[PDB]
Amino acid sequence: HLGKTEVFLNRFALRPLNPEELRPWRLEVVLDPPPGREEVYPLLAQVARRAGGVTVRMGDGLASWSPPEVLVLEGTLARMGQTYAYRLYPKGRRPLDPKDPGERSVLSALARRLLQERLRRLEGVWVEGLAVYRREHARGPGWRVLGGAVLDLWVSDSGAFLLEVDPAYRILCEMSLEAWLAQGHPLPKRVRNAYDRRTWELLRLGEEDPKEGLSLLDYHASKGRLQGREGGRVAWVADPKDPRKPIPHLTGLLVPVLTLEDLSLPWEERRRRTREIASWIGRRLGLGTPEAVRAQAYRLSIPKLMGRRAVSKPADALRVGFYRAQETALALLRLDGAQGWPEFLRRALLRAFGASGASLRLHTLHAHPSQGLAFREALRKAKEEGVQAVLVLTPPMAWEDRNRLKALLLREGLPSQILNVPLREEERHRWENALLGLLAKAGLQVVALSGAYPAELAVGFDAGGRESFRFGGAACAVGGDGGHLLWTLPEAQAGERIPQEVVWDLLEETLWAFRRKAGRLPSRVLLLREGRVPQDEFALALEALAREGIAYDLVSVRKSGGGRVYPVQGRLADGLYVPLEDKTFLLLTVRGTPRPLKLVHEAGDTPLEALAHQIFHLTRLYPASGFAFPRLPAPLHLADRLVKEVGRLGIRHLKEVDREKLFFV
DNA sequence: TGAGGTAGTAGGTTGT
RNA sequence: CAACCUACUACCUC
Ligand SMILES: [Mg+2]
Repeated sequence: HLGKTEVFLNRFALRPLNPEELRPWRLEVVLDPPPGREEVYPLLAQVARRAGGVTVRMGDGLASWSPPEVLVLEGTLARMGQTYAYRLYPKGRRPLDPKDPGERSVLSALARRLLQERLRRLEGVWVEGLAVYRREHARGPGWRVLGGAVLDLWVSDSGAFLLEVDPAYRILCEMSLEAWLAQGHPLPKRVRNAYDRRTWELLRLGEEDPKEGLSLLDYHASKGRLQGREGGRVAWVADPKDPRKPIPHLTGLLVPVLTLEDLSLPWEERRRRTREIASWIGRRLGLGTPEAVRAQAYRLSIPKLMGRRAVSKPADALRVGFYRAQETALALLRLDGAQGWPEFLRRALLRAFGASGASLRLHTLHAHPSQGLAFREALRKAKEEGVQAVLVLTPPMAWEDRNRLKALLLREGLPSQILNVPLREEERHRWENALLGLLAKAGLQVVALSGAYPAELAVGFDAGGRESFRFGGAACAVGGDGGHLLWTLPEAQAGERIPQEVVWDLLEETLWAFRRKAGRLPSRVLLLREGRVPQDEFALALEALAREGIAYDLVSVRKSGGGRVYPVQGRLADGLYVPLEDKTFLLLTVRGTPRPLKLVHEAGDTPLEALAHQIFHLTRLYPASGFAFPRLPAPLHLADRLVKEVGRLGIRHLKEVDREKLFFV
C-alpha cells in the first residue's frame, strides 16, 4: 500500500445542463410499412437522425432537445431496403435526473448528439463522426494530413457536462484512382469505390481490353455509372473477404485510399493539445470553461520477482538461474547450411543451467523436413531420448511453412522456438528472448513471484481465431507462491462468447491443476477476461465455485477505453493504480503516450486495491517477455496467445503436448 | 520467426 | 448507436 498522488484524466467538466435540457421533449414514432421485430431499434435510431436537430432514441419513441416544430416531423426513409413513410407525434416533455442512471443514460446520448451537431456547423472544420480536425499538419501532391482530436460528451451525476478529449491524425487524398497514378504514386494496398463505399484490396493492373462473365466498360455504364468521369481501367481486384477469385471493376469508379507509408505525439505535447482543444470546444459551443477533472492515483508495491534469486526482469534468470529447473534435454534443428550449436548459445545455456544446479543435455537433429516421414521418425527418436523442445535456426520462414513445421513437431509432442539465421553474438536481446522462449517451451519455471496474494489461483480467459469459428481457451498461474504456468485444451465455438458449460470446464481444469500441486483446493481464485464480458458468460462457473466453497473475483480487463492519464506536475511512476467509478479502476505500467488498462470488477468482494495489486504483479510473470513486461497479467496474455496460436495451426496437434509447456509463446 | 509498446489504415462481434 | 475485439503497416524501445 504505497503513496498517494494526484492526476488528471483526459476529461474536463463543463457547464451544468440548463432548465430546458433537464426536461427533454418527447415524441412517438409511426412507420409504414409497420415496424418488424429486431428491425425496430437499428431503425428507430436512424429516424432520430433523419428527423433533424438534436434527437436520440428513448424507449419505443425518441427524445429531443430541439422543439418538435423545428424538426422534420414527417418524411421518408429507406432501411435494409424499403421505403418507410414516417411521422413524429409530439407527447409533451418529460424531465430526467442525472442521479437516476437509466435516465442519465439518455441525457448522455443527447449530449453526444449535441456534440456532433454543433460541430457539424462549425465552418472550417471536418467532423468524421464524434472526432474533429482543426489543424493541418503537413501536405503533399494532393495528400493532406489533418490534426485534431476524437471526443465524447456526456452528462455527470451532478447534472453537469463532461467532455473527453484525445488528439488524433487523419490521412486524406484528393486525386482519383488513376489521378493518384498521375502523381507517380505506388500501388495503394487498399482503395474504396466512390460510387459505393466498399474498400477493395487492389490486386494489380492489366492491359486487358475493357470492351472484352460480363462486358466491362459496357455494363459499367449500364448502371448509368459511367458519368462523372472515367480514367485508366487498371485493376481487377478481389473481395477482401473471399480474397481469391478476380472480380474486376473500372478504375474510374474507385477513389484512392492512402495509408501510413504508401508524426508521433510526446505526452507533454498531448497533454497540451488536449487542454487546448478542450478549451476551444467549450468556448466555441457555449459550454463554458473546461475544468480538468482530476482523480487520486496510488503508487503500487513493486513486485519482488524470483529466479533462483531475486531478479528485475526475466532475462536476468539467464545468469542467476531459474526459479525451478529440472533435468532437461534440448534439440537443435538447422534449416540453413550449418551443422552444430553456435558456441555462444551453447555457453549461454550452460552458464544458466550451471547457476541453477540442474543438469542439461544438448541434442542435435540430423534431419531435414524435406525427408518426409523419415523426418518425423527423427523427432520420434529425440522425444524418445527425452528432448523436451527444439530450437530451430532458419532464415525467415514464410507463414505457411512456419505454421506447418510448428504443427508438425507438436504432433510428436515437441514445442519449437524459431531463431532466424543471420545471427551474431551482439544481437544479444534477440537470442536471449529466443532462449527464454525455448526454456518456457521446455517446461521450466524461469521466474516467479515472491509474495502473498488474496488468490492462489489466477486463470485468464480469451476467445479468438480469424476464421468462421473461434476458440475459447484458458491459461493459468498456479499457487500464489510465485506461479506454475499451465495452458488447457481450448474448445471450438461459434462466436466470441465462450459457452457457460465450457467456461466452467476450462475453469475446473485449472482447479484440478491446483489440487495436484498442493493437496487441497484453492481458497480463492482470480478470474480474468479480456475485453467486455459477454453478459452471464461466467454464470455457471461462479455458481459452481460457490457450491465448492471457493472464493472468487471476476475482473474484465480492457486494453481500449482506459483513456489517458497525465501527471499534475512531474513524471508518472511505473505501477500506478487509479480508482475511477465504483468497481472500476485503471492501471498504468509504462517514448510516446501510454494507454492505461481499464479494469472492471464484475464479481466478488475484494478491495479494488487488492486486485490491482495482484494483477499489476502478474504482469511480471510472463517468461518470454525478456526485457519488457506485457501490459496484461501473464495468465491472460497467455490465454490470448494460446487461443491465437491454436487458431493459426489447429487443435488436432496438441494431443501429446504437456500442458506445462507453453508452446505458443 | 525476439519481444514489449504506440499510431496511422482497414474491419468483426455483441447488444438495444 | 454504444462497449470491446481483430488485421495489416510504420515507427519507436530494450
Ligand atoms: Mg514466440
